[PDB]
Amino acid sequence: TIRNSEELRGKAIEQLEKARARLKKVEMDADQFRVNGYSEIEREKMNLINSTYKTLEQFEN
Amino acid sequence: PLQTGLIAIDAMIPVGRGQRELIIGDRQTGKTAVATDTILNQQGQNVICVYVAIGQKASSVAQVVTNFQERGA
Ligand SMILES: Nc1ncnc2c1ncn2[C@@H]1O[C@H](COP(=O)(O)OP(=O)(O)OP(=O)(O)O)[C@@H](O)[C@H]1O
Ligand SMILES: [Mg+2]
Repeated sequence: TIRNSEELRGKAIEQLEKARARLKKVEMDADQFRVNGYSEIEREKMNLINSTYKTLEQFEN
Repeated sequence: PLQTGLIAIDAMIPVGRGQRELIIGDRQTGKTAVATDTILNQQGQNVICVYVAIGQKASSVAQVVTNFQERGA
């Protein structure tokens, strides 16, 4: 009986802590992903405007 | 190779330079879109494209030309 509860508690805490550590890491991945996405969106917006200005100029031609 | 950018064509029905592939379908089945896509896709492949529009509606031909122009094709 003693060897069981301890193992459960050992294993259990290794697992809660591990799960929350993973949460942190993701909190990290997402955090990273959000920054990348934001930059990509800005560039894409830039894409649209730039290319449409090119299209304008061609229309003027 | 003559690339269409259509994975269904360029994997299973490949079209090569000097070839004649027919695009056959019903009305409004997507035939023009496939052909037009091919011409739009030769943007930097250094080929010349001709689009003969036999008997096609004047507005429709104009629409195709406008689409090509917007793309820079
Ligand atoms: N890969 C595709 N994905 C989504 N829609 C498509 C695709 N290819 C064609 N279409 C749509 O199908 C519609 C009819 O296509 P399209 O006019 O190109 O075919 P069509 O056979 O030339 O018709 P028509 O007989 O009127 O000339 C178009 O509005 C087009 O947007
Ligand atoms: Mg058509």
